[PDB]
Amino acid sequence: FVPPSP
Amino acid sequence: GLFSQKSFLVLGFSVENKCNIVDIIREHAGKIVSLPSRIVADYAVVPLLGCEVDVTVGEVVTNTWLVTCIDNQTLVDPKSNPLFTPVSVMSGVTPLEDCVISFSQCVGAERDSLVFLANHLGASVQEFFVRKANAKKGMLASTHLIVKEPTGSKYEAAKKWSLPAVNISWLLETARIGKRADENHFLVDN
Amino acid sequence: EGLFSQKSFLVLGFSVENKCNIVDIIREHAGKIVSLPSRIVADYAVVPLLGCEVDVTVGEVVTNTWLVTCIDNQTLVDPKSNPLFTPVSVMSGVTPLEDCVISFSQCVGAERDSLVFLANHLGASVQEFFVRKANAKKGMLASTHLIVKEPTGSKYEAAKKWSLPAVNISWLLETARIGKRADENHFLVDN
Repeated sequence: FVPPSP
Repeated sequence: GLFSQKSFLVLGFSVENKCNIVDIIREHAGKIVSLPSRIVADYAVVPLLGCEVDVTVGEVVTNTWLVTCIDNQTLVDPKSNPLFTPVSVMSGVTPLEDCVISFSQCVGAERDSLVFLANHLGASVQEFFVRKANAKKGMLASTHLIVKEPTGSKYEAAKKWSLPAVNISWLLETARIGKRADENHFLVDN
Repeated sequence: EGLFSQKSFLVLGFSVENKCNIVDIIREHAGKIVSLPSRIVADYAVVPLLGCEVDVTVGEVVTNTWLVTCIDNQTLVDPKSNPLFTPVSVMSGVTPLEDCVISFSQCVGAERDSLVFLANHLGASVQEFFVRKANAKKGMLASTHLIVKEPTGSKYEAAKKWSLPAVNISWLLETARIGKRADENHFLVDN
């Protein structure tokens, strides 16, 4: 699962 | 002012939203045409899916174009983004109800309108782009990734997990036809 | 085409200003206004949230909350999918929640406006934030109830931590209908 971009 | 020497019509919004849009325009030197009038307004600000416009204007634009101009302090071309003019959507259909969409490289008012379209078409939008479903975290499995350009953390995972990474135009073509558009016609690599 | 295309409307029970706003709003979305007297059965009759006397035959009696919700969401929503979209029966003359401080969560737009209207109509005090202690530096009061739709959320997890009742919207509606403060345990969100 790729985290969301800051 | 940003909108100095510009006249606007605000149509299709509720009473509260119209006031917020009206004050935003006036705070940037914009002029508001009160209908009915002899003035042909430069712009008519309408909702993303549009509304009835029975007066001749220069350009029909959306609230998304307006908010984008303020966030960048620049008079942006309404023709430079399909979300800046009314988006044609076939009503009564939810063609993406089977999809779980994650967005990448989308920021600000553009992201909010895109999330609006995806939910309006029946899709479930998640901040995370996950491999498999994890019920213990409230996350469902992902089915589509919507990105602007190749590269990026989510994009490299889309090619790695064999999940379609498509342009925004796949979401718009889906909304116009009322059927889930072919992802192969909107791949980011092409 | 337009949102209210091929739909005819009657607007009843509003003040001069509200009726004008509702009519223009309807016309801006391709809606038609029936001029009375008419033998046309209009599709809708737009009435206030607490309702009014309707003596003209229509297809469905709907509230201003349904109309604005359709416009805010740019979708023709089914009037039967939310109790606030049809006139809500409220017992007049009673303020059963006068001692309550209500905070709302997961309610947006015309839905939240109507819910705040009912709580204030029942004597309750509505505040934006969900606070434990009465504060003079901000001018707030302590919270007593949280009205949520589903579990999870910032305000919900704090409600279980502070032993404060987190209740459904139906708790507010049942209270307004009976005129007595309803039992919170019958409308908990965990159940």
